[PDB]
Amino acid sequence: GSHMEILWNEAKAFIAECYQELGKEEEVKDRLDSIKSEIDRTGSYVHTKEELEHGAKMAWRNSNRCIGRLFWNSLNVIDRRDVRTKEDVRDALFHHIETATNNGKIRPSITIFPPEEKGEKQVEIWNHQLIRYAGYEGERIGDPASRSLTAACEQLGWRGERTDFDLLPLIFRMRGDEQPVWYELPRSLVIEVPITHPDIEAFSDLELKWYGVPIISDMKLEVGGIHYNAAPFNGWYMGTEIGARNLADEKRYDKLKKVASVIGISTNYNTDLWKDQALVELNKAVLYSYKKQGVSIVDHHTAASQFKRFEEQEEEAGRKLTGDWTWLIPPISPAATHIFHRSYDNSIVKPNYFYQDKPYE
Amino acid sequence: GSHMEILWNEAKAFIAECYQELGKEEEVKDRLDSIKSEIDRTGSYVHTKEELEHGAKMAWRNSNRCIGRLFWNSLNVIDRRDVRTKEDVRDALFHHIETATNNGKIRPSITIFPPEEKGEKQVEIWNHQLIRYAGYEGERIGDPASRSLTAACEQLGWRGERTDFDLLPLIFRMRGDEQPVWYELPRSLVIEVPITHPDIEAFSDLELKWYGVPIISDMKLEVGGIHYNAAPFNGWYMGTEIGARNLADEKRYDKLKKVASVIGISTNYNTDLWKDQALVELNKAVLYSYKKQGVSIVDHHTAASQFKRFEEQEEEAGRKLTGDWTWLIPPISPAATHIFHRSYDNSIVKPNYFYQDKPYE
Ligand code: HEM
Ligand code: HEM
Ligand SMILES: Nc1nc2c(c(=O)[nH]1)N[C@@H](CNc1ccc(C(=O)N[C@@H](CCC(=O)O)C(=O)O)cc1)CN2
Ligand SMILES: Nc1nc2c(c(=O)[nH]1)N[C@@H](CNc1ccc(C(=O)N[C@@H](CCC(=O)O)C(=O)O)cc1)CN2
Ligand SMILES: NC(=[NH2+])NCCC[C@H](N)C(=O)O
Ligand SMILES: NC(=[NH2+])NCCC[C@H](N)C(=O)O
Repeated sequence: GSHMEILWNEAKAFIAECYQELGKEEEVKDRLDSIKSEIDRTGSYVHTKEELEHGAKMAWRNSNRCIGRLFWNSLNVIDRRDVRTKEDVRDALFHHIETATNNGKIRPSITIFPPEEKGEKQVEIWNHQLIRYAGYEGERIGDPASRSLTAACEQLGWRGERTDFDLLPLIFRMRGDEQPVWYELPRSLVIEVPITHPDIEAFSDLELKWYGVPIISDMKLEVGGIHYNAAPFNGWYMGTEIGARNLADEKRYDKLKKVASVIGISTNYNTDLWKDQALVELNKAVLYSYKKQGVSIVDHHTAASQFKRFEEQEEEAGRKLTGDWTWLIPPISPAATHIFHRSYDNSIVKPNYFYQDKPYE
Repeated sequence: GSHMEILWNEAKAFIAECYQELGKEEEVKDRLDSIKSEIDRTGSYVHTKEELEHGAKMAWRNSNRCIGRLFWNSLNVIDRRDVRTKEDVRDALFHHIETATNNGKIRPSITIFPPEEKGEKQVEIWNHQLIRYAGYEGERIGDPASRSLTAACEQLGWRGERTDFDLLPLIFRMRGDEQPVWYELPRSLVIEVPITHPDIEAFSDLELKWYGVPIISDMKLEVGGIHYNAAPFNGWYMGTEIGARNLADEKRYDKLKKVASVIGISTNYNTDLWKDQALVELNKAVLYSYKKQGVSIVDHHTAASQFKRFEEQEEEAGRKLTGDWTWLIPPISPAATHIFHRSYDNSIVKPNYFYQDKPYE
């Protein structure tokens, strides 16, 4: 009924905009007629290799919360709409990790899995990120942010060693199955970086480490009415995501007091700004460590400078800029970046990546 | 017409809410009848000493952009609705600086001047803050943020020494005068704090200083339909306002590179996070210097902790909390405070302080 109507309206808007940017404005008429016939025949339509490649790229370009958008057009799109089995999905996820890692020289990539047909999913990825650490709760072990997913993996037969850095398994559900399946990640495929400091030798005593590639696997890619619920993507890390959030937040690894102790400063007074000094050294340490191991990473000052060039290029291309200031500003020294000193329109423009309900909560 | 209607509607809402908090719910009926008779007779109404005192307090409590709201009920309200001459306004502004400074032990205060009667102002303060530094532009001298006001003061006969820290004069306009008048601030009345560091001796070479009390003098206080366009207020500084903004912003004093040089670190690479380290030391220096001189100041961690207790007390009192996250989060280490990790409703609740158009721009 109204589902076939919304699908056709978003398809008309996408094909026109997509082909206008690709320099194929005259091919819009014939393509839109074939799509109308396909929606009436099947109830959906299949994108061409050029369409979803540019659709995933436009989706990144429209991602309000992303500071790394300057590199939108260099996205490596892997088409895996041919997957049928759980082994095919596993192989595709393993391949994504390998090719995106690229021995440290991270390539921004996205793997496109089959979309939803009649509202129901073909492949459903439960992982927040393909590579992530487990969390347990006596006292707190691991990543608190992963507690509910870890509990879901354990209810399926998986069991972790209970260290602070247990790699979660790949957990996904195929159409036809009531429950998901899990696969342990091969250690050779996952690059991890131990955290050391350039000047302070004692920093290694903290025994901190983090994985190299952030691969968000639970967001829905929407391209012209077509819902790609399973479409894992990755860029490289901005240092602050690890040193100012993952390892610093009270509800995460909460390492600021321990960092303050190894760098030789007191945790006695708020006025001494020990949390600030600890944040600076931990963040300097993360950038140094990744660089030493040859794993791509960017600092917040360089990332903001790259983002300014994105703002300039969008105005030069004639497109409106959309952004979410609350997410674009870095968690440390935001006022030292141009982002803090300007405003952004938080309007949602399609194609884009959206949040979807967690099947384990 | 509609002006007498809006005035009566806001008066009804204020008196009911004001007396409900003061425990005088039965006195609402008789007071509202006297106010109706006054609006029909004069076209406005005069607040009692208890009314505007609590009105200014509620206005601070409703200030979305303020982190120091825990101390709302301790506000020192000075009633200067009796001022008639330029000398009376000058004496009142001089007195506000003196009593608010209180030899360093800063008292949060507000001076209430006569409100607008028929849309026209009785006293119009041009200063953004009662104590502020001049700005000129060859090269840049002083505070760039004060350029337009400094130009306005110079067009009136004032002339500064052209140092980086010239105190702007008090500049205000009386009803009946086409142009404003100016008065130079006596040096004895203005407390200034030289910036030194606790561990780094060379920090004094930067010759940085700032004034002790931030007295915002260009905002409009609105209490029950009555517009107090001239109502200067002050609290004490949160360290970051000086060390992370006033002395750090590129469009302000822009001292980060100079700070990095005196603390012995290189400005070569973004990855070394020199801006972050410079921010930490400059901010540690500001807190130390004010404390050494006995001038009240608060760090961002303690201020956020005080603000959390405000959130708790408002829920315990039965009032809805309103806030502007973009302004409540500190400019350095925001993720180390609870503010960053929650949401706030940015709804405007009256009584409040509002921005008004600048008469010099
Ligand atoms: C090239 C390197 C990249 C960098 C430096 C970068 C950086 C960032 C940062 C700092 C955030 C905030 C993360 C957080 O606070 O949790 C973010 C969010 C986001 N990024 Fe990017 N990104 C990159 C690539 C990508 C790619 C390849 C895509 C899409 C194809 C993308 C899509 C998004 C989206 C949708 C969000 C929001 C996620 C959420 O709401 O949780 N990013 N990015
Ligand atoms: C007791 C100490 C106080 C502290 C620690 C405090 C702190 C702050 C801070 C950090 C800001 C942001 C300033 C900026 O970024 O420019 C602010 C804004 C503000 N404060 Fe407070 N404050 C205090 C007292 C007061 C008082 C006494 C009033 C009112 C009677 C008040 C009214 C406001 C308002 C209206 C704003 C917004 C100003 C604007 O929009 O430019 N504050 N305060
Ligand atoms: N303490 C304090 N904080 C501040 C400033 C300050 O002087 N003091 N100055 C500010 C600089 N000016 C603004 C004002 C408003 C907004 C703003 O509103 N921004 C978002 C809102 C985004 C969103 O809702 O997603 C936007 O992009 O439109 C941004 C910068 C920022 N924060
Ligand atoms: N990089 C990055 N930035 C972040 C988060 C992140 O994970 N990554 N996590 C965020 C924590 N969660 C939120 C999400 C939205 C809002 C938000 O919307 N806040 C304002 C908006 C205020 C206003 O408009 O004035 C509010 O108070 O309602 C606040 C915190 C904040 N910023
Ligand atoms: N740089 C990126 N693409 N980040 C995506 C989100 C990663 C998340 N913030 C993390 O710390 O794991
Ligand atoms: N703590 C306060 N009451 N601040 C009011 C604003 C002061 C302004 N931010 C300044 O740096 O001068």
